[PDB]
Formats: sequence, C-alpha cells, structure tokens
Amino acid sequence: PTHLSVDTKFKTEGLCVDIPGIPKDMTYRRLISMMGFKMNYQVNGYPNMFITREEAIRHVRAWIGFDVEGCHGTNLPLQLGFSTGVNLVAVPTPLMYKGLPWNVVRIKIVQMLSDTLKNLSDRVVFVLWAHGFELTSMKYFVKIGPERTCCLCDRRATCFSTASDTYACWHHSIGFDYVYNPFMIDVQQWGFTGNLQSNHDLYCQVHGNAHVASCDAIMTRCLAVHECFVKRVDWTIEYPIIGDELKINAACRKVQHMVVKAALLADKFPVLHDIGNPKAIKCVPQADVEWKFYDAQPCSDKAYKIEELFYSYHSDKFTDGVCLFWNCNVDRYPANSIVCRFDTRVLSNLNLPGCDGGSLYVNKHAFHTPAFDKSAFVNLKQLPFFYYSDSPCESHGIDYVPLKSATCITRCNLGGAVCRHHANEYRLYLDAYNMMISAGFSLWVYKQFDTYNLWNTFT
Ligand SMILES: [Zn+2]
Ligand SMILES: [Zn+2]
Ligand SMILES: [Zn+2]
Repeated sequence: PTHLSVDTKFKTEGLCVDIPGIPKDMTYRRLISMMGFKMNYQVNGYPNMFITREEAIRHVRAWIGFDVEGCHGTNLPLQLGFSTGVNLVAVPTPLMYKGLPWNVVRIKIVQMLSDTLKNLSDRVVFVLWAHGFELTSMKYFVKIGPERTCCLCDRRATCFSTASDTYACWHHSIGFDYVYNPFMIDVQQWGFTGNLQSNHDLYCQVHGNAHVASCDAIMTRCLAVHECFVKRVDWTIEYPIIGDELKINAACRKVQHMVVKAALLADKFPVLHDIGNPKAIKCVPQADVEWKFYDAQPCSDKAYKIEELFYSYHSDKFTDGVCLFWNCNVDRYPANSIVCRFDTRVLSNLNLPGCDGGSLYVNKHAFHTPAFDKSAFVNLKQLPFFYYSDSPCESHGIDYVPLKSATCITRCNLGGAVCRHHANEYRLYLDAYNMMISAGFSLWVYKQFDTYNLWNTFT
C-alpha cells in the first residue's frame, strides 16, 4: 500500500465543464490513457503519474501548483499558471508572457522547474485543482517511461531532450525540452464542497484572485499545504538533508546555551520558565536557577495567545524570574523574556512558501510556522551579538591573526589581550551565530539585558 493503485477510482465531476460527457466511473488507468499517455504494463519504478496524499507529503519540496485556463482545447490559446507566479500562453498555431507555440513553451517549462527545484527535490509534484485543460495539456510538455538516471550524474532523470535523445536531472537539464516522469495530485479528490477560491479563502487572506492561472496555481498549493501541514501535522516524517541543516541545528544549540547562560549570569534570575517543546532539556544544566518546564507543541496555525498559555490560573508567577520562548511563537511576549522566533519571510532552500503569510520550514521535519509579526516583540529589544566564556585561557592541540573585539567577553579581553583559544572559539561562535541568523532565526531579549554586567563574573 505504498503507491497509488492505477485501478483507484477518480471522481470526474470537477472535469465535466472542460470535458463534457466524461464518464462518472473512472480509474487513474483510464484517466492516464485519456490524457494521451501509455503505461505498457511496466514494472520500472513509475507505477502511476498520480500519487497518494502520504507520498505527496513526503515530497512537499517538489510541490508546484499548476493551473490551465482557456484564454479564448486545440482551437484556442491556453494560459499555463504555476505557483512560481509564472503565466505562459501556449498557442496551437504575476509574470505574464505573450502567446507562443508549444515547442518553445515546453523549453521555458523545463528551465523554470529546473531552476526552482534543483536545490529542493529529486522530482516535481504538480498540485492540481483539476478541471480538465491542465490534464489534457500535459501531453504537450511531459514524456513518461521507465525510471532513468541523469546522463551527467547519478540523480534520477527529471527531463528529456528530443535534440540529443538523452535524460537529465534538474541540475543538468539546460537546453532540455520535456519534463520526464513528473508526479501529480488532484486536491479536488480529497472531498471539498464548493470551488477553489471559497475553500482557499477559509484559511488564507494573503493570496488574492486576479483571475489569472498563476493565482489559482498558488491558491491550490496553499490549500494543499493547509490540509497537510496546518490542520494535519506529522512530525514522524523525516526529510532528506539538502543544505546546512546539521550546522544550523548545531548553531541553534550553541547560541541557546550561550544566550541563556549569559542572561542568568548577568541578571541572576531565581526562576526560569521554559515554555515550548515538551521534549526540551535544560540548555544550561550547571546554572543555579529553578528551571520549570511548560509543554507547548510548535503552533502550525495561529501564534499562541499569551493569555491562554499563562492564564486560566505552574509557578503561575511567570512575572517572577525570566521566561524562555525558544521557537515558541506567541502573539505578544512578556517583558521578562528570552526569545528565538523564526522569521517566515527568509529566502532559503529549507523555507517553502506557506498558508496565510506562514512558511513551511523543512529541516529533518516539516514545521508550518505562523507569519512573522514585529508587534509580538514590542516589550523586548533585539539581542545584540556577543561571545561569553569563563573557560581557562589555554590553547591545547588553523593559524592565528590576533583578535580585537569589544564583544569577546573573556578574562583575557578584560586583561587587554584575547588569548588564541578564546580567539578561535569566538570566531567559531560568530560563524555559528551568522549561520542561524541567515537561516531565518531572530533573537529578542528583555530591555534591561546588558553585556556590561558579564565583565564582573570574572574577579
Ligand atoms: Zn545530473
Ligand atoms: Zn493562500
Ligand atoms: Zn582567553
């Protein structure tokens, strides 16, 4: 039960305005045949063009919304819309391209998908709200067959060239003219009432309808992300390493230890309220403080209301000591907080566009994150960069130019000359910090926080 049986029934009601007379009784097998493709009873790794919801969720990085609108069916021009914002007009002879034959339109489709997907995924999943013209247009830019490898590398083939008769992955496809063995899913098969816009607009106010194909493509993918990652959540699903996941995750643990250790040293809070992941461990295990944990899963829909987290009656006195919100997204942080908050607006290979201004951050697991909101931090200030160490100045065991920095908070810098060990550790910490910030994480702290208070923790 891993792949979608071609003998599964497909509901055709959504197709019958573009394809009048379409049979009510329809399988994937007969739909694929109707789309002009032949599957030849092939056991060669491509059992169906269409995939299950579970398979689609495992391949979220591959998702490309796709819509086709009648522009005036072989007689008339077609507007091809993609969740990339691209609109192409194909003639049978926000970006909006003038009408051109299929032989040149297919070249632009391969370039667009290859540049979008090469750093994300080994495939494409076309996310549909299928009404018929999108399915009958696939024969003009898709070829299918056995699973293949790239002509220049070991990656599976995603593109075909009629010029050279060869196959390529997204990395090696320059000049290629056909999409090869795409996948697709029709969201309309999931059991909705009413049209795309009415279902999309229940959950999201950020994607409008300009009545162009790319708008529908964007709304379709947005609705699918809502259904699979907002209303439903699965943190058991692991996703492949495609980038700096491991360095980012390590940097996060190092920065969290540094910042909390320094806040406790600087302001000597008697209690810390650690609000968020129910799996969280003490990030500063040697600290003197009373460490109290409060369980909150990562919110995927709306930021938590601080009133619901804290009130309904716990130390209960969250105004005592300091509150730690490490990726615990709330509408408004209390004044006595240490905060790490993911900025959903960040461009990266890990951060995919999401629902209602939220983003889908995929790093080992998929986390749909509510829209970044600057107003959440009104009681706090941005945490400045600093490095603190009480460790002995001792090298042990890479070449040196002497470090000069006001933000190297060590005995040796207090003494007027940074030692090689603390210089090496500072530069490693600065790289880790810049990695985590570049990844989209933002750091906020209570307004009284002052690194000047750390110098007297050496005497
Ligand atoms: Zn390749
Ligand atoms: Zn939306
Ligand atoms: Zn030192």
